[PDB]
Amino acid sequence: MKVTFKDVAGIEEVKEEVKEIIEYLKDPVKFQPPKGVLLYGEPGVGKTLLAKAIAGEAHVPFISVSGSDFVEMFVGVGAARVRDLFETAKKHAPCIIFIDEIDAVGRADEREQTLNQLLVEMDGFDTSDGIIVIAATNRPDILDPALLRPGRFDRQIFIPKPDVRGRYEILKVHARNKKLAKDVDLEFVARATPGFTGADLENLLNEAALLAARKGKEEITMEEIEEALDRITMGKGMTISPKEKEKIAIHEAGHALMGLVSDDDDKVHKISIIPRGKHIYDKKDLYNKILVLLGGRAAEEVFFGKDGITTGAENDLQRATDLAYRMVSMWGMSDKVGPIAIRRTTAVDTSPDLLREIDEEVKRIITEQYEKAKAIVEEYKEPLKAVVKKLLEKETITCEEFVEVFKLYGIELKDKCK
Amino acid sequence: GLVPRGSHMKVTFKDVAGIEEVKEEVKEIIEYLKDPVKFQKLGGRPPKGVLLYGEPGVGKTLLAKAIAGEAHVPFISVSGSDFVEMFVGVGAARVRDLFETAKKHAPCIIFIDEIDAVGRADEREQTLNQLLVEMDGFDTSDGIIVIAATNRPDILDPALLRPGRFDRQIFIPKPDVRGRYEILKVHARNKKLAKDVDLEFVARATPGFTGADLENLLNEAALLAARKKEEITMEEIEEALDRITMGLERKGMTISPKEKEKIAIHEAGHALMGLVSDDDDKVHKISIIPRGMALPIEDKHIYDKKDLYNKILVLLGGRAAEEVFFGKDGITTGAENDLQRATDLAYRMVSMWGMSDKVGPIAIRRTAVDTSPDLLREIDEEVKRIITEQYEKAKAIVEEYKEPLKAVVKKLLEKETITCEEFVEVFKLYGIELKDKC
Amino acid sequence: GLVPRGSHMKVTFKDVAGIEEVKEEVKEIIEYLKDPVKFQKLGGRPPKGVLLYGEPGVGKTLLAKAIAGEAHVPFISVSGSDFVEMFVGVGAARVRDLFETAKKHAPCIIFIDEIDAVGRADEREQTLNQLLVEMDGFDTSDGIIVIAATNRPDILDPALLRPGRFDRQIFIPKPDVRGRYEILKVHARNKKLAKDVDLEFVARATPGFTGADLENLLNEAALLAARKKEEITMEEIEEALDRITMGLERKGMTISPKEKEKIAIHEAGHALMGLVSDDDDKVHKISIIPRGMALPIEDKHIYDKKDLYNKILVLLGGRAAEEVFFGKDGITTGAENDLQRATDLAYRMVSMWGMSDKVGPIAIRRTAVDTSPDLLREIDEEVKRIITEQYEKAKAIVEEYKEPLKAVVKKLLEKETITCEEFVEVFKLYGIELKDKC
Amino acid sequence: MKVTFKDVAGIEEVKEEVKEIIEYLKDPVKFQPPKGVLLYGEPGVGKTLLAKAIAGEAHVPFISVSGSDFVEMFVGVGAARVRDLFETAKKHAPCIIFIDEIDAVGRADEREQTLNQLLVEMDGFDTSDGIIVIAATNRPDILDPALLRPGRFDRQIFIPKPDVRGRYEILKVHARNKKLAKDVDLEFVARATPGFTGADLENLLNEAALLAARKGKEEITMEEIEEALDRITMGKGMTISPKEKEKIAIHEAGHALMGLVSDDDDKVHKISIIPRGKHIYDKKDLYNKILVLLGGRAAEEVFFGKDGITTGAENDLQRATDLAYRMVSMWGMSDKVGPIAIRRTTAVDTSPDLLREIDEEVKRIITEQYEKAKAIVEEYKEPLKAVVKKLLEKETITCEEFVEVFKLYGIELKDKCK
Ligand SMILES: Nc1ncnc2c1ncn2[C@@H]1O[C@H](COP(=O)(O)OP(=O)(O)O)[C@@H](O)[C@H]1O
Ligand SMILES: Nc1ncnc2c1ncn2[C@@H]1O[C@H](COP(=O)(O)OP(=O)(O)O)[C@@H](O)[C@H]1O
Ligand SMILES: Nc1ncnc2c1ncn2[C@@H]1O[C@H](COP(=O)(O)OP(=O)(O)O)[C@@H](O)[C@H]1O
Ligand SMILES: Nc1ncnc2c1ncn2[C@@H]1O[C@H](COP(=O)(O)OP(=O)(O)O)[C@@H](O)[C@H]1O
Ligand SMILES: [Zn+2]
Ligand SMILES: [Zn+2]
Ligand SMILES: [Zn+2]
Ligand SMILES: [Zn+2]
Repeated sequence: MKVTFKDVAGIEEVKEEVKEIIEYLKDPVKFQPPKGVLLYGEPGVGKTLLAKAIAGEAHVPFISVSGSDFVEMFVGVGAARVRDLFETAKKHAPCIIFIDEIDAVGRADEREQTLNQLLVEMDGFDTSDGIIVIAATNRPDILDPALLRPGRFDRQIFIPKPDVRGRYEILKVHARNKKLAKDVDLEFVARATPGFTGADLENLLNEAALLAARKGKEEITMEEIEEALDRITMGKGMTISPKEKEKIAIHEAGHALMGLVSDDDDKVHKISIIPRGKHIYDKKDLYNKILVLLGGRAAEEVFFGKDGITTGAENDLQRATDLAYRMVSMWGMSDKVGPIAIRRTTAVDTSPDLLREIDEEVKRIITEQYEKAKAIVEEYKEPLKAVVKKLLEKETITCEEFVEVFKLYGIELKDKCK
Repeated sequence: GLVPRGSHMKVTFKDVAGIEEVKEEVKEIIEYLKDPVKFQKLGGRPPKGVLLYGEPGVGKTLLAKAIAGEAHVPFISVSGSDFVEMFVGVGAARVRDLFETAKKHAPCIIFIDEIDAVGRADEREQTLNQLLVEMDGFDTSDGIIVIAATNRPDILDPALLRPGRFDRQIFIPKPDVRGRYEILKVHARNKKLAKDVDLEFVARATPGFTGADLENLLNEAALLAARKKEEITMEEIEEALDRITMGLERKGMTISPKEKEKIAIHEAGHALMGLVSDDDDKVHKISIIPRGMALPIEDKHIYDKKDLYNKILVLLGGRAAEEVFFGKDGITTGAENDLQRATDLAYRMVSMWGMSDKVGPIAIRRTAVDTSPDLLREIDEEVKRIITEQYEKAKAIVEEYKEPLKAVVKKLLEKETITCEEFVEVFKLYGIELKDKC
Repeated sequence: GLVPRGSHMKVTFKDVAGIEEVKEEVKEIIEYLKDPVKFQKLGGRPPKGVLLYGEPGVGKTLLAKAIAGEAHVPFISVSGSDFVEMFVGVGAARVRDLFETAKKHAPCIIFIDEIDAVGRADEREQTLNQLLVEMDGFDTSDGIIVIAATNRPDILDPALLRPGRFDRQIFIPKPDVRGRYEILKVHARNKKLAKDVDLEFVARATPGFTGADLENLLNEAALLAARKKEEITMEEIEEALDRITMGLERKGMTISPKEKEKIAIHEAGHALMGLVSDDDDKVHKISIIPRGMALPIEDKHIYDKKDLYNKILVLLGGRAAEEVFFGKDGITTGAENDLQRATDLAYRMVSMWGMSDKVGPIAIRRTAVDTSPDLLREIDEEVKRIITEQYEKAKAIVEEYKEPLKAVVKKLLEKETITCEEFVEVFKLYGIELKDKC
Repeated sequence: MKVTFKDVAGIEEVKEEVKEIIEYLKDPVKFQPPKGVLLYGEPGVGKTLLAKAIAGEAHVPFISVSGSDFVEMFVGVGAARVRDLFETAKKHAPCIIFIDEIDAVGRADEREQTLNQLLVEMDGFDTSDGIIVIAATNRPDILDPALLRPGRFDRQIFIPKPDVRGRYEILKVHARNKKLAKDVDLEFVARATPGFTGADLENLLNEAALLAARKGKEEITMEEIEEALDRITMGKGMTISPKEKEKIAIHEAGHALMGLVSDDDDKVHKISIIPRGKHIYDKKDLYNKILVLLGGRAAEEVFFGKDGITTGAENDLQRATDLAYRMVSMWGMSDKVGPIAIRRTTAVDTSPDLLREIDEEVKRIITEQYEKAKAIVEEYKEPLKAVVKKLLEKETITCEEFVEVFKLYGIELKDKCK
């Protein structure tokens, strides 16, 4: 029932980020200031596991609760439950309140009261009390922004799906209890499970142990590992085909290329075939953000043609369009429309002609930037092929490695590496 | 100490008929119940809960009892409907008492019929919480298995299906003609019928029947014989069958032969599209028996325009076959579902994924943020273009292969279920080679 | 009798820096606390409650303590967050006990930090009611003053601001470069730094910092010196400043120099429009420091078409300056708010006030009572006409005065804040006379 | 803590109107029949003060409550609170129930139950019980009409902002407690605070006393009065500029002129530069009501041109348009549209062509009447200037004074004076 960082694998950056929280929990008054922390990511990537590991590293109790227990209760219950949860946590401090499925309470009627109670409690406890609240969710896109205001979950962390190195380390962690054979190559398993989560890998090793026992053996052999993987694939886990890997690699490479070419100030992050996940900007910065967002799809079209574009661009595309709309309907960055602003569902009833103008202008912006991105990808198609080769091999490369590959072709790129 | 005491079962796989696949699926559970320590020897965690869902009378409880008997372990049965009167009130037991009584008799099976009675979306809530607590907490390592059963899986509290508690579901389908035949044989053992009857005819004559219905037919025939002379004859079977089938045709859904033909053509069109497409998934078995129940883009992570076009094609295959075989006046409402999905998919391609050239790479997350009528008109025109293009393609494909499809439809109306491989063979007998997607 | 006992404060206006206007505003309260009977000699009722709001670390609690020390009166402090554990439960005090303890020590100050903890829009409700009852009921004539503080004034229960209870609010803004310099001086007294440092550079290098941040910087420098030799040098200050500024730039909003230039141009355009308009209100000071927080036609009773046109002009001034200085690609999202208001205003002029000739004197109270598309088209066309007309006018005005505006922007990026009079002087140095609206 | 009519100033008409209620409260059975009374007006005009004065004149207790205390309560509380309020009032009868912010409960979900409870209680108590319910509100335009049905608040009274005479009398009332100097001219203060409310005047005298004390004096002098007024104006109270006064005077004069010229039966009220605030009609009566409503704006345009029209017409204009709509969509008073009736949000989905016809016809009606009003104002521009001069001087004149000024120009006007 004890958990520590030894049981978590493949997220060294997150461990570094939460080292401060662990130091705080070990001795709060000495440290003093994070209040709340949000963990978001697909199911089975280790959010609850990470919270429990943080709790165990500081040798503090771990209070686990779900939004589901608060959401469905009769009228007036959920708020008193939140308040009593915080009081019981205060009494056992120092401790951690873990709230899984925080989206169940924090969407953007009765749930509203419970949400407000949560906000009150988050703001009320001083740092002297010695509590840290960790929330977890699969749906960060539908969260009430109030939850992220300073003092309330003012620090968010993404837990990504594991790459090959992460998958290998996870397989090591979960192999420890099981008595595997010498022949098994967990590295091969890692390279054979792109798109798996830590939970998927646990289930794979467990099914392999089950099949081994069913065959009366005493050691788990590559036979059973491959059998379990084939079982799951043939009809829980979803694996990425090599063709899919190539498509994703090209999309992400186009994204990074646009990031590294645009006349912007945003820093380009690492390139990986794992899916990705309040300031002032000017018209040009926004055009270039759109460009970056359209880069992956532009690469898809340049390499595979109009019939090869994929759903992987979905997110990106939406954001791009959304941005264009804000540029036209909220920020008056269109000449044809002018410096008029309507949207905040809008507030005033708009005529159809004006909506048609807004739509036409959004299409103009998006298609212009899309042609720009397609042209850029065409110009640098060969260094991009090089990057994609390195990417399909290692599954992930650094922005610095991207720049290096590109200068190998006599191309100097902007120093935007994060 | 109010919970019923567990008892062994006098039922085994010999008493179940027509679901060999389900038997394969539960072989793992039976091996575990025969020897838990062997399973856990390598720290391999086994399954805790298992949900059986299917129409009433298809053999869910029978399957649970048969599993219990194959391992020679006790079988503790309780009904979800009884839970409130069982585990709520002064003097009444608690759910924990059920699980502990099972632990003492371990290895054994706890069977919960009508689990939906407690786990839909009050006191029943208290009982449900007790059950969930026990499922998450209780150390099942001793070798007990919880099997839940329900006829209404569409109204199950998703909390019941979270990992660790009933995280494994199994569908028990209605028996096809061979399955009905085997069930009739199984229940004939006790009745000792007369010589003249050939049960295969009874099977072929009862599409859409469940094992329970065949039981009731044979028992009514034996009763009529007793009321009539030591021997059960075709006369009495035909009388009982006419009675039950007439009584059921009104309330309920019976498979008319015309309905059977329509269904066969629809499913054959689906399968044909699946087997002709360039880049698709693997084709499953073809059958006029419903293939599941509640509890279309999730087989892969990303899809490309071609994969989505081909998915649309498949979805339109059934209607295309209907039109080719029966003409524009013979298309049916059975395609309803399919059609919707197809159209829905097309919409996503145009308004969400920017896979239309005319529309462009614009994306509208969904539902709509005040869109001009011109844009909606463009989206609709493009959706209609895609759908009609794929529909003409599918109609052409069916036209090309109309004769081998007629062959498949005949084999299907006969056997009620065929394999993808049999499909390929029927097609090879017409000098037509199909891709090995089976 | 659980409430904390009141104690005098060792803080006065000498310890507060960079908010001389707030000091003027609270001079009345300090005079009252020095001698209540003098105030009430002519039956002049004084203020009861005072709300201080501003970003965290700008000196709200410091200001309250300084007011308490200037009058030499006790200072009773309590946190809103503590109220529930303070005034709720068996044995716990009551809010009345706080107010009466203050009355006995009168004249004094009750300071309630984080008043938002109790007064947002349960037991906290009970405590809030107790506080309100005391605010309305208690005879403060003895000379006690309640000062509330909050960082989140946008979520305050408006009941807290009704007349008689916290009916007076004061904003404490972030310090400009001069204010930061004075704060650094204040906190230098205790630290005795080395000779080489010129704190003015540190001030200029810390836009958007609060007094607390400057405190933390100087204390970290003194700590590093101790860990390093009796003297604090530029080396250690630069190290600490780099540390804190790097750590803050990520989470939070820091003022880049480009951001500072954009903000300066925006605010300068606002002020220029204000100073050029024919019939407007008086122009306030120009500064790149935010000028308020939550808790555009209310300065007069009635407005005419010209006044509204000029208000629109002002609202569009910032964006017009942005475009003139940076071109169509340099306009920014900072104008967002402004733009909305402008457009909103135009709409009211057309659909609510009948100030359009093309539309006529028709009025649609708001939102809409089934209006034909033709009418919405006319309203939109007229709104666009108004907004673009005023925007071209504003762009022309900025073009005409681009050089003196560059001068103002330079002075602004230097000092971070300037007066309307300094604006007029900068403009007079270019042979341009502006109206005396200061 | 005692209040009477001596503490209220500048509303003799309201005191006359409530004399009957005071007689009722002094001896209810002898009198017998008003049940409820609504006071509406801008904040700080003395609604609560008037209620307390009524309570004190009859020597009866005064039960004060706010809608705000009823509105926010958990489900099922507000109705039991209303019922218990009426029971406690019945026990202490004769008394007054005063409900401030009656709009908080009486708008047009859970609040609905409390509102119904209020209605039940209003209807249930007979006149024998001896209670009077006085409601107060700033937003009479959003009140549920059920509150005004006979037997429930069947008498409404508007409390207007004080004119110069009212402001002077209020300054007298509030000066009594303060020890002013001989030099102070409260009449000058009155003429210097157009658009002030009684509360604004109280605050002015109080700030003046504060400044006097701060300067160590013993008497409040014009210095302090002017200083306090300058303080409030320079950065609580809103004063009307003389240009604003001229605009308002012209608007109100146009209103009155239309009232006195139209072929109607409605009576014209007094003319004042203070803002203003179930029968059968025929098409002509409605056209003339529209005309009157458009008179103020028409005068504004005639005197100051298209760039001088003001927001003061807002109310008027809206009503006019609303009326036109009812004439076209509800009463079939348009030939082009016909005797069709749709609106009661309408009930049946209407085609766009018909909505365009309705809008075009409404515009026709409004513009016709607006040209009519502009022409009338042009014809009588000089007598109107005379009225405006008298109005800027006295701030208020009677309809009879209006007619007199006009006959001084050889113009006989209809005897519509109220
Ligand atoms: N990064 C990881 N490292 C080690 N184990 C993991 C990781 N991710 C998932 N797991 C395993 O998968 C299972 C699910 O983890 P959990 O944290 O509950 O998922 P989530 O928090 O995303 O709901 C756990 O049993 C855990 O051991
Ligand atoms: N597939 C089958 N094979 C053999 N017998 C069956 C089958 N399905 C149903 N039966 C018979 O029908 C009866 C009903 O089975 P049961 O499992 O109780 O129904 P359900 O699972 O729908 O509640 C049993 O007596 C059983 O012997
Ligand atoms: N304007 C200022 N002048 C001098 N010192 C300041 C100023 N603002 C903040 N400080 C210092 O920063 C610290 C925080 O002040 P405090 O009033 O507690 O913050 P807040 O009011 O935001 O809660 C105090 O120790 C104070 O000395
Ligand atoms: N007509 C008036 N005569 C005398 N005093 C007035 C008048 N109007 C307002 N006041 C003063 O203004 C303050 C607010 O009065 P109140 O009746 O509470 O306003 P309302 O009823 O409009 O909310 C009171 O203290 C009162 O003395
Ligand atoms: Zn992308
Ligand atoms: Zn189908
Ligand atoms: Zn602005
Ligand atoms: Zn008017």
